Amino acid sequence: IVGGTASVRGEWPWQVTLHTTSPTQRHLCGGSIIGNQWILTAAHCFYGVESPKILRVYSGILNQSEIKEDTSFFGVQEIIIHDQYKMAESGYDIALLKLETTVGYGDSQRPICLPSKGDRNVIYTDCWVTGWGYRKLRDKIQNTLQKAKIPLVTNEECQKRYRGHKITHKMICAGYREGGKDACKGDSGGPLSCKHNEVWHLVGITSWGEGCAQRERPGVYTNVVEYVDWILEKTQAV
Ligand SMILES: COC(=O)Nc1ccc(-c2cc([C@H](C[C@H]3CCCN(C(C)=O)C3)NC(=O)/C=C/c3cc(Cl)ccc3-n3cnnn3)nnc2Cl)cc1
Repeated sequence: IVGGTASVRGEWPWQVTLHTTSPTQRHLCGGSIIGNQWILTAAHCFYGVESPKILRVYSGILNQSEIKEDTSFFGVQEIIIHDQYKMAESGYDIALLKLETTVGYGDSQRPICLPSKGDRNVIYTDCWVTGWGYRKLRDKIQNTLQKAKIPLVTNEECQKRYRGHKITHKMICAGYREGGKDACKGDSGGPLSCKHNEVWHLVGITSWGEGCAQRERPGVYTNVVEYVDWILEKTQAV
């Protein structure tokens, strides 16, 4: 996160840190708890991930230093990638992780609500991007979960900023015209959380951008409201 501040413990209980154990264990991506055995993340996170057996999901974490050999985690049973996913820049950058065990909800870990299909028209005024990512292009993973309030940007305005790309309605952009606050390397997969009528909604999944927090270069997120039925299809399967 560029131009963000340290989070307080329990501020974002749906945020998880997805680790890989191959070749050595490290933070790979962010993710959001959306159900008791479901993590919603970005499909691009699994480039060269051949098996869910090398994945570890840590919930209820503020600081990466809370994670040692003896810290409990959730194993991943299945990685579900959207069928139309090719690359982050083309959209469909969404995936579900089906956990091996059930998440017990509490003050440190609980699910975030998906946006309402009816709320496709509502304008979110209080949106925050979170993660343990870099605070500039050439940096390292941050120990403390960072947060940054960012304004949403219209599709038309985002399309102007990304000449050469096709900014679809399955993407949602966020950023300041002057830059300074954004997601960066290590934040992808994580949430773009918007508070509307005292309830937080998972409005976006951190996906891509040209550099980090550059002026007139909004961050590009998967527009979660457009995948609610896809999510239900995979999580409510008979
Ligand atoms: C000790 O542990 C560690 O150091 N762990 C560690 C783990 C992963 C990384 C990491 C992650 C990423 C991921 C994609 C990759 C995610 C993992 C899988 N993958 C590939 C290519 O293997 C894609 N992208 C973002 O996080 C956000 C993009 C982004 C998003 C927005 Cl909205 C705006 C601007 C953005 N950006 C523009 N330019 N930069 N950002 N990219 N590079 C690196 Cl090196 C670095 C360190």
